[PDB]
Amino acid sequence: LFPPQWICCDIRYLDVSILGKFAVVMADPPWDITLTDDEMRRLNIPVLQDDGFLFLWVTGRAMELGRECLNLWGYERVDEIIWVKTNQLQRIIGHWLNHGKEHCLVGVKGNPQGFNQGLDCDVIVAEVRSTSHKPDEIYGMIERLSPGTRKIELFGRPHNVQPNWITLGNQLDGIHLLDPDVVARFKQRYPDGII
Amino acid sequence: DYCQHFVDTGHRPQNFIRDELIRLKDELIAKSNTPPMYLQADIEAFDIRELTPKFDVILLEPPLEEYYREKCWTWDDIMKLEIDEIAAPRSFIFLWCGSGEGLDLGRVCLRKWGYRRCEDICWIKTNKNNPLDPKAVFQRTKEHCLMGIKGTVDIDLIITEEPEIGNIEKPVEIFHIIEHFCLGRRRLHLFGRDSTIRPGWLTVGPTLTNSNYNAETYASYFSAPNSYLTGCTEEI
Ligand SMILES: CNc1cc(N2CCC[C@@](O)(CNC(=O)c3ccc(CN4CCCCC4)cc3)C2)ncn1
Repeated sequence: LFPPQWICCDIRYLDVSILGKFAVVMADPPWDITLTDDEMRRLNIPVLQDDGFLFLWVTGRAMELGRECLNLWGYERVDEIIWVKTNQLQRIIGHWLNHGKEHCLVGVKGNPQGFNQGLDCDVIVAEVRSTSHKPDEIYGMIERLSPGTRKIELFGRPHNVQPNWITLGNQLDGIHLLDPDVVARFKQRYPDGII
Repeated sequence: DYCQHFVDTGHRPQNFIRDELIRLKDELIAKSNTPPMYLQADIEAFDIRELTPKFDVILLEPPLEEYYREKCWTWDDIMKLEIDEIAAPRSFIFLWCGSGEGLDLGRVCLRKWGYRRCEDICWIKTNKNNPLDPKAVFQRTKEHCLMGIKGTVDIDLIITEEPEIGNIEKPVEIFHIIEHFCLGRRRLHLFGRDSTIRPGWLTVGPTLTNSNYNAETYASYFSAPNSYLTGCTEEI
């Protein structure tokens, strides 16, 4: 369980029912600003969690569409994190204003208990690594908020693999799984290994 | 890792952010600016239609109960303002939403009044000089001012030190941002204060102590040949 796990797949077609329940979901979707808005809406996000948190990266019109999916999926937006983008000197690196930041909506669902609310603050200041990479500070914040719990990232890239996380994304290296219960249902649901 | 540091030391990550000519634009704005006008008015009991002409810009800063942590307006109250009744067919809005449910309900308002959101401007509050809502997962250190367009330079970040308790004032930088957009000269500030009155703006609010607004006098500043000035050019 604890070490990094991942699955090369198309999140549209994966039966995510086989993965079980998670304390935290994160998603960095390819908004059409690609999955059409209907595909985004019909993602089977609701089966992934019963109680816990969703982190959902938004930009442009996805700031409104993502709120829609968030409520659609059964969540209540309770926070919004912004990542202020800097360089190595900590200086700051949408046809109206230049864009200094990325937004990530925080959704709650059910009534999660035993989480460390208030440990971090809703602003991240961190250097832009490769383009489209997200700052690793978000994993630190997520861990302090729900230590040692199951987590899943949707539309993650190979560098996103992290202990306690299963990472789903189409540019990953195959299927790498270790939690026995997941291993089971995957062989049951996918006995021949295609999807 | 500035998030680990804040956990360790109480210094919010923003504390460690560092930091042509223009300037001509600022004097073009300042020369174009109409005299300041201001009107005390209880906006709840006020037919907003008495404010003519239609405005090129509206800056809306209702007093949310969240601003008093240590009369407040609910988003129930705000949503029922007939802002579309005083907005020019092509016009902009800048709505201060705070950091709670206003980020959602403020977007409802914009849509209800006919705008679409084109920018999300964040006021990031440093606490260099002094290192929670029940629903809050995180410590809240910023405020959002949403920009809306209806009809057909600068960053989206305001960084200042957090103001002392009970000080509800928003950074004066929002005005520079707005005025550098050069959206016209009919500028309305709802829930403004004596402290916010500004050349080039009409300020309406319940706590104003004085008023000088006259509809015909106000309308006189935009009669021909001045009807379509961006506010960023020479006197016609
Ligand atoms: C077709 N159906 C799929 C698709 C799919 N992907 C599509 C190809 C790319 C992918 O491989 C990895 N995602 C990204 O590279 C990606 C990175 C960053 C952003 C924006 N971002 C900037 C960083 C901070 C937040 C905002 C958006 C996307 C996932 N995966 C599974 N099924």
